[PDB]
Amino acid sequence: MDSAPFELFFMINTSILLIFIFIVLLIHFEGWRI
Amino acid sequence: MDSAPFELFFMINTSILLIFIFIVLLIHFEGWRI
Amino acid sequence: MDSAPFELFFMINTSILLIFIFIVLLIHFEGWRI
Repeated sequence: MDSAPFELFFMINTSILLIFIFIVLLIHFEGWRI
Repeated sequence: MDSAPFELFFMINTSILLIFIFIVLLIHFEGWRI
Repeated sequence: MDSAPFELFFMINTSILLIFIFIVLLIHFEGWRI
């Protein structure tokens, strides 16, 4: 009945996750299908 | 000889992952692959 | 002056991420670059 601490964890994570997830996807399509 | 606690870990993990993996992928293709 | 608990966090996190990131790249090269 409390998502105070869990929120931050999911927040900070989303950053590093989105960064790698997006970064990888970008390159993969930026010309990584040699 | 007990995978009670280990099960949940693998459950919540695969879930959160599959969510972002699919969700992020959907958007990236829905018009976010700039 | 203690990175005991912080280490695991960075470990489990990097792991799950590296897994999805690598896994994707693997397949793409395993025969998904049609």
